[PDB]
Amino acid sequence: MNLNATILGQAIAFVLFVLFAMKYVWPPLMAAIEKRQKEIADGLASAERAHK
Amino acid sequence: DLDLAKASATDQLKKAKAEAQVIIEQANKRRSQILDEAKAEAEQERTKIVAQ
Repeated sequence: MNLNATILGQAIAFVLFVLFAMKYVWPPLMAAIEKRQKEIADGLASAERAHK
Repeated sequence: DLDLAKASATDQLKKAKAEAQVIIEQANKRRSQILDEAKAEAEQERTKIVAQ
């Protein structure tokens, strides 16, 4: 259809949505993962060193 | 298993320790027997040799 100023109005909401998700959702939901992986590793290092 | 690796390891070690030393306790008893007998018979043979 016809190009419209909407192209610029939406670039705002886009770029800002990216930050208000990045700064407060992404590192948190990766923290909830990594903090469990750090634990999954310990049980295995236990079992192996205990066999030894 | 990370509890086992102490609770049972130390007991295997202790039992082996105690038996490793009481083997030698019996062996010391045996050398007591031997070095008693070494004199006990030698003196009888002396009392034969000088009666001869």
